[PDB]
Amino acid sequence: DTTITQNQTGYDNGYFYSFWTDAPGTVSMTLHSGGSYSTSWRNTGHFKAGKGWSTGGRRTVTYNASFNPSGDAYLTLYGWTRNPLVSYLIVESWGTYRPTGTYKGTVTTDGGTYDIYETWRYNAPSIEGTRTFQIFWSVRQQKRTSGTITIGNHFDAWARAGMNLGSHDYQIMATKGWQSSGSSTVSIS
Repeated sequence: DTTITQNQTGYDNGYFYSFWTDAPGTVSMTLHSGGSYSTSWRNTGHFKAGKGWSTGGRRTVTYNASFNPSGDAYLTLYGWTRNPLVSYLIVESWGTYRPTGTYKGTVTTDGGTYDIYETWRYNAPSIEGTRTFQIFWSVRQQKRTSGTITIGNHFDAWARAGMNLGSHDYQIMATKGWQSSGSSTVSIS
């Protein structure tokens, strides 16, 4: 299999993929069969890696993962929209840090209940450069590492809470990490 360490996007085995880190060489992504990839990180900075789609939408995504963070990492359906500029995360599992923000309610979907949060980033990196923008979160109340994500149920719950999305940019089933070490294997279907 091919192992990626350069920041890049592309297509692999039928799927869009994206890999990014601010600490090159401390994290890799190995591209596997079909909708699968693995990651390995050691004393890293920030990274995001995943397979998915170059343009997001209201997909119903089934995934299966092995997820082994030593510290802070998320297993998350992650994406962006433009105009409004929004990053969003449906967080299925996490490591030592459970992400939270301004509490906006809950959504029950796919056998779980998720807390909804909004955060803001100011003068921060984005798909469009240095910007100020919202992050929308659905964070599962208990961790899970496989199942189905009915993305539209999250989008609709966010909209009911006044959290509005724009035109879709990329959308990936991601491993995202901040410091420390770990590994994952994530398979979408």
